[PDB]
Amino acid sequence: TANIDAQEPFSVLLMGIDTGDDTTMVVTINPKENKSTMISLDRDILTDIVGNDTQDKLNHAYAFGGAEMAINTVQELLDIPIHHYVSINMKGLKDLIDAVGGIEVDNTIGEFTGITVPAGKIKLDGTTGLAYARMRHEDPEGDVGRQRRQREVVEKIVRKVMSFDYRKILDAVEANVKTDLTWDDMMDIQSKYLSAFKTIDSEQLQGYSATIDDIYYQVLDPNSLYKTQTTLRKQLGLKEHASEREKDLAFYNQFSYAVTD
Repeated sequence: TANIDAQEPFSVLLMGIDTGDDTTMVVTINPKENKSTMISLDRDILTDIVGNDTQDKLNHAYAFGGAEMAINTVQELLDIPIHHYVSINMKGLKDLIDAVGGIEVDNTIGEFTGITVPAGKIKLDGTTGLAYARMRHEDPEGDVGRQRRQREVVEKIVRKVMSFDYRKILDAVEANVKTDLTWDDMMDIQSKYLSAFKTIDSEQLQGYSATIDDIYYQVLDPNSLYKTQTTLRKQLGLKEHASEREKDLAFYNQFSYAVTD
């Protein structure tokens, strides 16, 4: 329902699915405040799986009902509307990095796992780009680290894709990307939301370690959850939803007995 033509603030869920026998993110574009907020969603987060009538870790949303179930589940978790979505393969993500001429990042680690990514300020291609985005071992932070690195990659990509260009040649990633976002929608963004990318901010979801049936889950702090929800909601020109605070708390209370902190 977001009117892109009127440069109305909108949101989008970016997913990185590995189709070869995952990563879920949310971005809010708010030109009225010249900023975009990325939001990494941990796969172990415990929530209601909208449509499955159960509560599982967010990760299984897509795995059970594809794109639809994931979009809905996230829409309930963040208490915000997901106007658009995008599914990218590992082959498409690799071609998107090469189609833009690569991207520069600051590798504060320096792993090397059949691909090696150098340390310090270096340029990344499609190949060494996937490794940098996917890695949860050589990082003394795991999830949080990998998540931070995935957001850095997408931030650099978006920054480049919007750095005045290629857009047509980029299509070499179409055969490996799904989206309800049209070409016209893109042209509207690359001429009316340029300011919205002047500053790309981040947001972390505070949670706790937990376990139910010998499975590791993460129970989000309800009060940190509400704050996050209200934040995103305002990014989208929406008002506070105090009613959601009572819901976040209720959910947390029925699962706090599993927290291991």
